[PDB]
Amino acid sequence: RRRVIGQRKILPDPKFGSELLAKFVNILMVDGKKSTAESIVYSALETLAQRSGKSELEAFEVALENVRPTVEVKSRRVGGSTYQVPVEVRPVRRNALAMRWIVEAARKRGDKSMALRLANELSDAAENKGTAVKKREDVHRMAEANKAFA
Amino acid sequence: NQYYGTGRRKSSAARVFIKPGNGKIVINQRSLEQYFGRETARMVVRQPLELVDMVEKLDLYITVKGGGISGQAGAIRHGITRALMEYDESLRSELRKAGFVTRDARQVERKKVGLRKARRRPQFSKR
Amino acid sequence: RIRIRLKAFDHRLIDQATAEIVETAKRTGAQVRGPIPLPTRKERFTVLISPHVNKDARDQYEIRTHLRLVDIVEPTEKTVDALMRLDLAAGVDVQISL
Amino acid sequence: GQKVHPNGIRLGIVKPWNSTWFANTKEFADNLDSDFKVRQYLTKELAKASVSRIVIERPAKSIRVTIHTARPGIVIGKKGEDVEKLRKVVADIAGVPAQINIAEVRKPELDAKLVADSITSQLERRVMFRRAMKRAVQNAMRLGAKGIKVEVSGRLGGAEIARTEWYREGRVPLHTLRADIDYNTSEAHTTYGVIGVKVWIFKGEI
Amino acid sequence: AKQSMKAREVKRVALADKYFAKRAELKAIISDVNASDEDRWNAVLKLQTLPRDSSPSRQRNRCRQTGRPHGFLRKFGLSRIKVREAAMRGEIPGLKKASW
RNA sequence: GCGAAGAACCUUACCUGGUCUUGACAUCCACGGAAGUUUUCAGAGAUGAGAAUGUGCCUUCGGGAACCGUGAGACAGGUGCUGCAUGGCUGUCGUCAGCUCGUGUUGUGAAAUGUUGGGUUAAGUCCCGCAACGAGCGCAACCCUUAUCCUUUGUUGCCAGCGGUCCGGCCGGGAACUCAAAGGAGACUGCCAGUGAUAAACUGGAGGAAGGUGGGGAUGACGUCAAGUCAUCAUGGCCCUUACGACCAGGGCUACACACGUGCUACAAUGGCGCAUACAAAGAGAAGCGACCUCGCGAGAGCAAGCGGACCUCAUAAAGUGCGUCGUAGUCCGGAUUGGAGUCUGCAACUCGACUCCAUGAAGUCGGAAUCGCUAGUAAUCGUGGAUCAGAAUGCCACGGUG
RNA sequence: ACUAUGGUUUUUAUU
Repeated sequence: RRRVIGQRKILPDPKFGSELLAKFVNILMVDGKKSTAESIVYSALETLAQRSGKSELEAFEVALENVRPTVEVKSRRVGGSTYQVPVEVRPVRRNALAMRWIVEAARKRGDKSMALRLANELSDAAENKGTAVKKREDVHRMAEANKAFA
Repeated sequence: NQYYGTGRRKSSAARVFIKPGNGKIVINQRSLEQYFGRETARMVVRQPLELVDMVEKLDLYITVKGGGISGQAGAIRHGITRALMEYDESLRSELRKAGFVTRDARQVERKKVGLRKARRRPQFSKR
Repeated sequence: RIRIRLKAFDHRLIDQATAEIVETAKRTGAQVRGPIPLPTRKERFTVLISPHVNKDARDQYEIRTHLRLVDIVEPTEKTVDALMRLDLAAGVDVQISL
Repeated sequence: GQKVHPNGIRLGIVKPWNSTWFANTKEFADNLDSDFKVRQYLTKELAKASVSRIVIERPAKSIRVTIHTARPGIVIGKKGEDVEKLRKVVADIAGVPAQINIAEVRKPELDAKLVADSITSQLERRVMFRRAMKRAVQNAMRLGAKGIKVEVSGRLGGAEIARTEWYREGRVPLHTLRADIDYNTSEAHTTYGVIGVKVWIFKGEI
Repeated sequence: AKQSMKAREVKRVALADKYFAKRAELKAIISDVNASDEDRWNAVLKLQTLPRDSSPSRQRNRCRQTGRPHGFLRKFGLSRIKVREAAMRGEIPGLKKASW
């Protein structure tokens, strides 16, 4: 329906003053145990502090700056046929897209603590050096190249 | 001269008192950093306080009882807003900007027939 | 030297029965206080709405149990005598104790 | 679908509950059983006595019962001793000393028990039910009330259907809770069908 | 449900008040605590539990109207098979339609 | 996980063998007995027979009524049959905006028009137009529930300045906040500009605790399968009656080379374990809730503080926080299974019950084709309580924390 | 794009 959100407001991180670090713990946490996620955020930043050339205060933002697309491909029905169309990636999602991919990667991993599973993906999330890892972005590379019918 | 405000949330209730001129920060006969707001919600009572701040311009005194400590915090936040929105006539514009003047009454949804654990139709994880 | 009790379920009968007891207690005692309260309780329960199967269809019932300590100013021998024969309709419950 | 009960919605508000007595959960079902044992006793001895209701009390270490009838003089007799043969029995069913009391019913032409009896006395003469129920309510509305309904249910002769036949005048009413609504079902037990007669009467809102 | 079920409590419930709710708290008259590995009480206590049907167990309230055991609810005073018809007649004090 | 919320003898119907039959149960009439209590002998018991105690209620002294039995003439009994004999009760679309009358017209009439058509709305609600005008049932509102302020109500509840002190809101002081309760007022498109066959009403802004039925509940129009059920009931009929009836007792309703129907706890380290540590809501309870200590390996037994259930018990809420510790190993773990000991309740736990201890010891590291569900205190997730109950739930109904 | 099929019989008119 129509008379719906939008985006509900969230309160920014009390220690860092950031709304990205507030959304990050909300999607990172599991079974609503946000208190454990508050021990994983910044604890996963241990090996990134000196390695960040934007300084520590952008050592996580850098992994979200790596990917900021304008369109994504979707496969949608027009009748008895189903075709690939480009849909807009708005400012509200443009900064939260890669954040959602990094937590999935860490949850799908199974070695060390969670604060080390998260650090494995975050170490390469602005380097992209691994094999078959940029297949992640084919859903936006196929969108900046959509032809469809007009 | 003293300013007063009240707030209630989830079986808890708070009373807040403020004096002009820099001084103490008291809650339940202890300091505001002495036992309260150490868990998962922490800074909820300080959300409106950041618009004036502690050890800066006022003397603060709180009394709170009932329920759990996060319900207490969401009650204190309204009670301190009610006091601060008469402490200065241009501070109130900023409390209605941050939306701390709005009174929350969300509580929980009530059950109906035929439903399960407070909510939801008799359930099947498959088919 | 005794103390009193009144217990009910009806929100008006509790006061109508109070107005019987504090008057029976005033007819032989001139000093007054008026009634004291406590404890009030509530209770709710559910039942199946039909006698045969139909177990997904249900109805909601509740009660509210009202109690007063009432208090008596002079519980004198002549005043408790009037309370040994206390009537007072059916629909409420009382005690006398020392 | 599901229907709200026109009587059950108003119990305790101007229309009283049929019994009054306090009991705790350890004996509530045991007091109520004595309360039903006396109903099925008294209403089967008083089967032809113009009785519309009975009202039960528990006075101090006792029981008390009021009988509401349109014809009290043959129920209390001449006077107060014709009831002992029932009093000695309800006092044993209740396990406490008993009192029997009398009440006179108002407007039998305007009461849901007695207007139904005024339709049963036409069905005893095997007439068509439709005119019979209409006449009994037309006699009632010309005397009082602010709205009346009558309905007949089941095996009516009649048709091969689940539908009733009915007649209504005036207000139901819906949401007035001071409406003191009077209601009854009486089964006619005819040669070829049990035939339920259902009546609803509304008289005022106070 | 059978007409035999209506009086099945009559002896059972009477001995529940008489013995079956205090005999263990008063057991010190049919017991000894001074003789080691010695019995002089078991056969007289087994003689006390020799009778049947009346037990601390086997005890059910039932629907005295029908004999039906299942669907009893003490908070309603009546078994649910008759609750709506009794509560819409106004027969059960103080049950009414008011919902949630 | 439905009706069968706790299927030991019970509940309870099935199978088997006993004990008996105008019936375990109803009612009319007569007749022998008070109602009752206790115990011996035979039987496991239903049943078969003695020895002893009591003689109530009642009165024309003629005898009698409850009540317990025995029996005749009438009749009963049945989880037997009959949802194609009948009531009473019952799905669901959907809480959709429609169902249905009188008069006029129109048609040969059934009927149609009306209520359709244009917009607005949650709406047959309103606006526009008008061969139709009005109306009942439904819609709305009522009822009901939540936020703000004032007024009202205060003990075994509460406490802001301040004396006295069962050192305690305990007494003086207060009636206000909380906590539990009631009654009002406030939100009305009110206000501006914009849009709208410029109209219904919408689109933003201010101001407010709240804005557009404020929000949330209660409510099932006509119609839907003439639904499921005589297994709660009655109630017409049929069949059995020397029984298909009911009183005991023993097996069964948790047979099984295999299928369906759903949950909970884990398979782990955003997790567990051991030791600390922060904070509850709602209920239970004197033949009770039970604080402690002692015996012991332990359940528990034995005694027992406080308390009459608003200054006690049930009761270190737990998860969370934090420290110590650990891995990709079917694990520190788990302890599912199998004997032996016991502990409790109870004719009785062998079989089908729970709790405990020394020992032993397996499964679980995403999981079939294929597919499931809602929009925020919602999903997700952890503890607390109650019901049933002689004696157990993980199911049933509720409570709060993290979110 | 493709995606077929479902026997016969089985309701309401009251005096």
